[PDB]
Amino acid sequence: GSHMWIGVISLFPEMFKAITEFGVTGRAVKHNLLKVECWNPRDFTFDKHKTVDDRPYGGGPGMLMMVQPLRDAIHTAKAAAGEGAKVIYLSPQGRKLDQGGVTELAQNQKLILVCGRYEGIDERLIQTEIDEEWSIGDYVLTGGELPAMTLIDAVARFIPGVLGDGLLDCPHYTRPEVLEGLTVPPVLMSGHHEEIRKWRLKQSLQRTWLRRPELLEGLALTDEQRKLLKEAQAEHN
Amino acid sequence: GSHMWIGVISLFPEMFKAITEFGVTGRAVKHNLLKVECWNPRDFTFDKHKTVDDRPYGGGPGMLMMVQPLRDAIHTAKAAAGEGAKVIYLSPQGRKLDQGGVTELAQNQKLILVCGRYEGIDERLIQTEIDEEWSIGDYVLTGGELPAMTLIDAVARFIPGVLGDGLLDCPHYTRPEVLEGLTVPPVLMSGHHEEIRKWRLKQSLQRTWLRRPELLEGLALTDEQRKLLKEAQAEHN
Ligand SMILES: NC(=O)c1ccc(N[C@@H]2CC[C@H](c3ccccc3)C2)nc1
Ligand SMILES: NC(=O)c1ccc(N[C@@H]2CC[C@H](c3ccccc3)C2)nc1
Repeated sequence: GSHMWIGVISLFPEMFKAITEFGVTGRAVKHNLLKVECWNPRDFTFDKHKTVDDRPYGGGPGMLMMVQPLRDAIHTAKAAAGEGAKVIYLSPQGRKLDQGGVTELAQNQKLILVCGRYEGIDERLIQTEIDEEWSIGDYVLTGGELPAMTLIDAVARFIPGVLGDGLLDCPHYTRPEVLEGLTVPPVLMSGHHEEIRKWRLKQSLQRTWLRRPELLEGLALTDEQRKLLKEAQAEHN
Repeated sequence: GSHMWIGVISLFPEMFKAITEFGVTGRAVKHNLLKVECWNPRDFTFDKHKTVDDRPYGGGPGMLMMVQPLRDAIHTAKAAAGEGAKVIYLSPQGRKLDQGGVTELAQNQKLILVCGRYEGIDERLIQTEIDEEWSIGDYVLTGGELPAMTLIDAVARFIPGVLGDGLLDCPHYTRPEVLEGLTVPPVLMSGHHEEIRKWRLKQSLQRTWLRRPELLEGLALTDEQRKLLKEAQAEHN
């Protein structure tokens, strides 16, 4: 009942149809749990060719986004959002997004996401217009739209109504009972709900330990988790 | 001249228009540097309602993707790809993507990306059909399509013709010379190309040190980098 409004600044607003028209996020939008509203800097140009890029001072190969159309688009989104809208710029130089960061961001009722293109935006716009910079990971992309949609999808899951502990997930199985000689673990067939819970937890702990052992350091395990992990490490050994 | 073919398995192939129809990646597709071909498990169903999900053994709240339609779609993509196509499943349990991982993946001429929906896919399909699992970051999303497009965008940049050192990027500036009282650093106006190079490098080192100091540990700095970093740390202090 705590819907979310997300403003987006992008030279390619139609990309956002990927989240607004399909799947769980598509349903969230249709049901007004989530609203995504886009402004395109191109609509804020005044020259005949609607120029949205500009040359960097100091030379170099790439172009930056042109300040005036971009700035005007941001101001327009801010005016539509009213008070309390945090403005976010998606870039590799930003704070690294993780699930904890998602839950933090999901506390905001209003967000404005600025999507960079070309070699990015003028540093002074970050100083004057941007509240926080975030990265979805340590890699470089051709635009901030995919990171913006990634963020929107992640926070959308925390909006009550949208959906139906620091560890990786357990393996899951569905029909058929045998698949290419591979059988479903009997415990999952046993109907014994407490045995199944402990099995999945143990699998989560083992999988986390094997694939992402650094994740376990961030955790204070319950006595039960400590035990199951020890068991798994014993059996693995 | 070393184009890339990417097969995609997704219940929502139209999402991929976000990368195939717009921007740099849109141009790569139009110019046949990049080809993205989608198969939808829904087309591989046989029941009247084209069912693509199934119940997990052992109970629990969510659904998994139905094995038969998904498996059949993967086999079809593999047959179209011929030999040498690495099959990748995008999930939070996968290897964490970073720029080094992108460059590795960009070595492949052919990739098949399997996009999970609901609570994911049957573990045995990962054993039998998937070559590698990758994550775009430590957060949970409603589907693997955004991570798939993120990966495609990142590797696309390494395809020769698509575009026009372990450190964060330097600040960049474009017109106007003064923006809300904030001036462009004179060195960038000086025309002195060696001074500008050293300034940007120093800024990259300082920014990396301040925001992502762990990144510097992964590096063996040149004498010049060591010097500039020391200078920056001195001035900051
Ligand atoms: N990892 C991420 O979250 C992410 C990745 C790429 C990306 N590219 C955008 C287009 C240019 C601009 C840019 C590009 C490179 C360096 C600085 C700024 C930002 N944005 C966000
Ligand atoms: N961080 C990532 O790369 C990423 C994030 C989410 C995501 N969700 C997909 C839909 C369900 C399935 C799933 C979901 C949760 C746990 C396991 C499997 C995978 N996939 C990839």
